[PDB]
Amino acid sequence: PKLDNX
Amino acid sequence: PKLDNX
Amino acid sequence: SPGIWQLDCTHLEGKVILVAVHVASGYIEAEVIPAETGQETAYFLLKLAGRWPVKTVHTDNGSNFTGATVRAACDWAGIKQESMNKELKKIIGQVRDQAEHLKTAVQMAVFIHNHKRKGGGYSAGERIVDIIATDIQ
Amino acid sequence: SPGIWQLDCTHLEGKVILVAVHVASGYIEAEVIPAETGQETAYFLLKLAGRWPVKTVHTDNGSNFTGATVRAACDWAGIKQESMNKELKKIIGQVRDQAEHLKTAVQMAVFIHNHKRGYSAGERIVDIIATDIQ
Ligand SMILES: [Cl-]
Ligand SMILES: [Cl-]
Repeated sequence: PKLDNX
Repeated sequence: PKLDNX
Repeated sequence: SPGIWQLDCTHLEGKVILVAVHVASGYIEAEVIPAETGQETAYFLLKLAGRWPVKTVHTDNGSNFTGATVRAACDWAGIKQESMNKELKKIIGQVRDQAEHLKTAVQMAVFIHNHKRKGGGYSAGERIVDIIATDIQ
Repeated sequence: SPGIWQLDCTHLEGKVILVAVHVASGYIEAEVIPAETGQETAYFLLKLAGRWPVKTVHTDNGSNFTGATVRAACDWAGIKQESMNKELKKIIGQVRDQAEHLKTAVQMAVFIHNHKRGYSAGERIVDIIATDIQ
């Protein structure tokens, strides 16, 4: 759910 | 013995 | 055109090197990354985008671009989505025994490539600053 | 002067960030590194030196500068040896929740820092070095 991951 | 190591 | 970079990958010693070329100047940024994945590509792009005014990247459009992560970095950073791999490899092979680790030889090769003066010739490093400076003012 | 950089370290979340500031412009390059060692410091410097025309780096002269490897890289690269952590940390804390990994937040912060505008730091450093080229 983050920019780099998920 | 190299730039980065030894 | 001062904002346009080309990103490719190249391989040596079983490792992945990303090469960003500023097309107008020939300046390069390159680094060994641990794997040719969206995440590592997006990290490398986000780094580049913080250092130069990157408007458009042209990539090879392969596997590491079909996912979320590069697109997320490029959106955030406002980026729109070789002989050079061969040249860089040539320089890397000239400095390779000076360094234990490939990554060090890569950054020596980037240094060489960017500071080499092909004559009152300019280096790639001087070319990129002059092209972007001209664009700014 | 256009070739002068200052290299400092800063710490967040148990990790090491090297921050290189181009003194005339305020432009930064910063990265998380695995450990504050000579080798990782020399790598970071060799990278910086290939991207900008680095003539002198002012460091804190601490433990990662007493050995061989930074001096070998500065020799090779032709670099002589001899506020910002706070601002970067501020930016980092503003973007931190956007990224899982600290390193990503650091580079977002560098991007913000260098592009924030009536010139940004990124514009300043290229104008200072272009003016130097003659
Ligand atoms: Cl690629
Ligand atoms: Cl340090």
